[PDB]
Amino acid sequence: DIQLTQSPSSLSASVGDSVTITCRASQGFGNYLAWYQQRPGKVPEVLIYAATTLQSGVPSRFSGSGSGTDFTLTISSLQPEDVATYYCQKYNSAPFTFGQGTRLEIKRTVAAPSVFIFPPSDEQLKSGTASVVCLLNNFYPREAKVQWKVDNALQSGNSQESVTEQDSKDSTYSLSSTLTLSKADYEKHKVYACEVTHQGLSSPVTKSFNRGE
Amino acid sequence: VWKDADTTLFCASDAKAHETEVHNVWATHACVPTDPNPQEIHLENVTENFNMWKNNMVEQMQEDVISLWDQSLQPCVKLTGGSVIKQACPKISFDPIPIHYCTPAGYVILKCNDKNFNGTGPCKNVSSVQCTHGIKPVVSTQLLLNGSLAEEEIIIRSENLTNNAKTIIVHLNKSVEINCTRPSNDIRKAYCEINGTKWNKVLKQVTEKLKEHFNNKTIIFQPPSGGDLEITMHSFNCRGEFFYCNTTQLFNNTCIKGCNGTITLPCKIKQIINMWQGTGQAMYAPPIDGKINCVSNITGILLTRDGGANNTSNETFRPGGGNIKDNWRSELYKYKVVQIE
Amino acid sequence: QVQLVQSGAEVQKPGASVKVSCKASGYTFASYDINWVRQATGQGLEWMGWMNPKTGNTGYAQKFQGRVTLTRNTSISTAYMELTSLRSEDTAVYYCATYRIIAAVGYRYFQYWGQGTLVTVSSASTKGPSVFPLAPSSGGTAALGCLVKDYFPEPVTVSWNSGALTSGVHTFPAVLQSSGLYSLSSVVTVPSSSLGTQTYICNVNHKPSNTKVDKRVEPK
Amino acid sequence: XNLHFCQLRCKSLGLLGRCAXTYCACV
Ligand SMILES: *[C@@H]1O[C@H](CO)[C@@H](O)[C@H](O)[C@H]1NC(C)=O
Ligand SMILES: *[C@@H]1O[C@H](CO)[C@@H](O)[C@H](O)[C@H]1NC(C)=O
Ligand SMILES: *[C@@H]1O[C@H](CO)[C@@H](O)[C@H](O)[C@H]1NC(C)=O
Ligand SMILES: *[C@@H]1O[C@H](CO)[C@@H](O)[C@H](O)[C@H]1NC(C)=O
Ligand SMILES: *[C@@H]1O[C@H](CO)[C@@H](O)[C@H](O)[C@H]1NC(C)=O
Ligand SMILES: *[C@@H]1O[C@H](CO)[C@@H](O)[C@H](O)[C@H]1NC(C)=O
Ligand SMILES: *[C@@H]1O[C@H](CO)[C@@H](O)[C@H](O)[C@H]1NC(C)=O
Ligand SMILES: *[C@@H]1O[C@H](CO)[C@@H](O)[C@H](O)[C@H]1NC(C)=O
Ligand SMILES: *[C@@H]1O[C@H](CO)[C@@H](O)[C@H](O)[C@H]1NC(C)=O
Ligand SMILES: *[C@@H]1O[C@H](CO)[C@@H](O)[C@H](O)[C@H]1NC(C)=O
Ligand SMILES: *[C@@H]1O[C@H](CO)[C@@H](O)[C@H](O)[C@H]1NC(C)=O
Ligand SMILES: *[C@@H]1O[C@H](CO)[C@@H](O)[C@H](O)[C@H]1NC(C)=O
Repeated sequence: DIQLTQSPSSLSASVGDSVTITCRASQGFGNYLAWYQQRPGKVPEVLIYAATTLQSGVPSRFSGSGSGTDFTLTISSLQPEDVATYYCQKYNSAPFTFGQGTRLEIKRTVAAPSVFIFPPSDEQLKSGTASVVCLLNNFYPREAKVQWKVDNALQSGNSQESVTEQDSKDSTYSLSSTLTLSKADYEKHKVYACEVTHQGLSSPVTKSFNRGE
Repeated sequence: VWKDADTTLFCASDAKAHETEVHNVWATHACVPTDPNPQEIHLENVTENFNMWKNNMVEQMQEDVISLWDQSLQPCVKLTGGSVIKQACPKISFDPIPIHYCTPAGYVILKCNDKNFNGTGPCKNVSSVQCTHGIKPVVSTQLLLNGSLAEEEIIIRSENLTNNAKTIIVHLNKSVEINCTRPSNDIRKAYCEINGTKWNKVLKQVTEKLKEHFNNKTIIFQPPSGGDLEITMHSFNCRGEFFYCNTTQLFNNTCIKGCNGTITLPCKIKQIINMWQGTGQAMYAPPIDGKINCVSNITGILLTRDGGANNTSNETFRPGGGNIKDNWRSELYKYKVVQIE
Repeated sequence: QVQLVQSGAEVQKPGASVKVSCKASGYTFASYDINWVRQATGQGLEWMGWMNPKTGNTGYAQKFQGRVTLTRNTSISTAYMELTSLRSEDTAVYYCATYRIIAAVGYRYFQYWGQGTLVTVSSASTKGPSVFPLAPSSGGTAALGCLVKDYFPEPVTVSWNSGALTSGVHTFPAVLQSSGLYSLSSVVTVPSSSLGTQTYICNVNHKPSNTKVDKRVEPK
Repeated sequence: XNLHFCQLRCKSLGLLGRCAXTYCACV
């Protein structure tokens, strides 16, 4: 028996907005339902227990309500800190089933990325491998394209990028594109440029260098 | 800290959703699964006030077993409040599975572990659970079957012993087998068998305990006075077919130095009965050539005291029943619902 | 007060068994059960099983019973967890958790969780995390980083100047490179003023190889 | 249960009527 259906499985609002997550059960189970917030790479932290009862040490803008087979966690005045994933769970007895989860992102003002570029130190050239790095800092939204130009020749399949989880304060990201080459290909060329395209930029912005300077 | 409350509980059971058994069927909804790790919490050295005869849990279980029966036992036609209804009556499988009663968050059930306790007053060994235990909703008259057992001595429960309009529950510390059979090759003719030697041991100690409550007064058993065959007969259930048992041969004042063994009492199926779910009568079909048989554990007797013992020196006792809440009272006595944070 | 400490991150091969631990403290390990939950690659929480220390009786979810075995040593206040016949699908983080500390019943919600133990099920072997430097050149303020490259498996803890530099630090999520090696880089922005004033050295640990590194990034 | 019905039907046997739940008892 006993199935929990948590919806939505994704949500997007702005700071100060009021959001609403919903848990729906097969049959009743005496309101033994707890609400957990798992912040990006953190541990779960029980916000709400006993369906509606607030756990001390968490803000009062978090509330649980409903009874029987219809429950709802409402975040009244949303804040940047709350960027996390929320799960409903039953705890009347085993099996302490979890919900499917609810990723919550935050809409905010378009923030432009700071671009920085790092050439590989001699250490890695001794290893016999070049690795160049391109960095975007405190930008929003997540949509960001980074082009690599070796002697102003467009590259593909060399680079791999990665982004941070949405910041708990400025609700921004930071992408790191990284161009992996061989020492051989590093010595045959001079100009290494990474060209970012963010909507916070008027037009495509490059930061570049020449090897040996 | 905590406080008496009358909340709405929920039921839990080890039902199987595939089986078309009435009990499994009804308990597959209305109930949740079952706690595989029931947390008992011994209340340090507390003392609380129980009252098995003002227990709301009995009314909630009464409603549950009501709604089990008259939604899953198909009556050919029912006659009650000035109306008559028609339905189909398909024969079904029938075996009562244990039902646990459970408090919602914000409440707990206090439990009495007093080995000898008669469901009224102080407890001392107070415990706390979030769910009761395996209580089979066995509906019977004169004899309680497949129920709990007094850990130590025989206990005698009554809301008021001096009021003889109140029922007496006697709770046995000894199970007793009762083998009831509806053979193949009369149609409606059943019979029931009970180890007479074993049985008379129990009764002897039951009369001894009953004597303890009544200043060494001579203890007499007499067949029931009058009324609906449902109370004058030990009327229970078997594979959906309602038996009716003549217990006169059972409460035998003589057989108490020689006597004998295998006690055989008549018993018979009925197609028309009086519903215990409400004041009315109910039409049902006969069986089909099966060797209908149930073994049951005797765990208690429903009794009634007379009122000509203001004279004499002997107190008479007659088989009882009909108040089906009392069946539920015989298993829910040690529990009471309490409200915490 | 109450605290739960799991084992170190591990790696096994398609079917090999894994034994995670969970050392509790701050409460009488007797009275309270220990529960095991796991989080896969880009999935939610999945309760695995419950274990009672006073009795040793255990129950599991239908998806896991037959493969999970929970044991206990009352003396060291340590619950154990054991998984057999693994798959690429079983690559996940495993937490132990336990209920709120109270006498009353009806409080079996997980208040206290472990730090989590990453368990990589893969036909790879533990490699060294070759750390290089990323020096400033300067972007408006400073910008310097550690490039931890070409290792296996996750995680890799990264502190800056032994957990003194936090604000402006951005540990990225490690990317599995083509070679089959999780490559990761951590960076930090600080006022350009302090580029010669204050030293900037990063402190990398990779438990699966017990091998820890400290590299000074020199503004070259 | 019919109480008055039960009281009369028990009086048939010179006994008083009591409801035993939804049933009739005579003493
Ligand atoms: C109370 O409960 C049970 C009796 O059923 C027993 O195990 C326990 O020792 C008792 N404790 C006290 C203090 O009576
Ligand atoms: C019920 O038990 C209490 C003690 O808890 C006792 O005082 C009372 O006399 C008992 N009632 C009967 C009818 O025996
Ligand atoms: C059961 O109770 C009776 C009287 O209360 C006692 O004589 C007997 O020894 C008890 N225990 C049994 C039969 O196990
Ligand atoms: C006599 O009758 C009353 C009926 O109210 C009964 O309760 C009581 O036990 C008897 N009392 C005496 C003193 O004979
Ligand atoms: C017990 O029953 C008698 C007889 O009906 C009644 O008069 C007496 O008041 C009752 N006692 C209590 C405590 O209700
Ligand atoms: C009930 O009867 C069964 C026979 O199947 C027996 O095994 C069991 O011990 C009895 N239980 C009680 C409570 O009498
Ligand atoms: C009950 O009696 C019948 C024969 O009348 C036979 O099945 C068997 O002896 C008894 N059954 C059980 C289960 O004891
Ligand atoms: C009846 O009970 C007695 C006492 O335990 C036992 O010895 C005997 O075997 C039983 N009789 C039958 C026929 O089972
Ligand atoms: C029980 O059987 C005896 C015959 O031995 C008879 O006197 C009595 O009327 C029967 N009782 C009922 C209620 O059928
Ligand atoms: C009661 O015992 C007597 C022995 O005096 C014998 O007729 C038989 O065993 C029983 N009779 C009835 C009617 O129960
Ligand atoms: C009592 O339990 C037995 C199994 O021990 C079962 O077959 C029987 O149907 C139960 N009694 C009733 C009245 O259902
Ligand atoms: C607990 O672990 C220790 C190892 O430090 C061992 O000596 C002891 O026997 C263990 N106890 C049990 C019950 O496994």
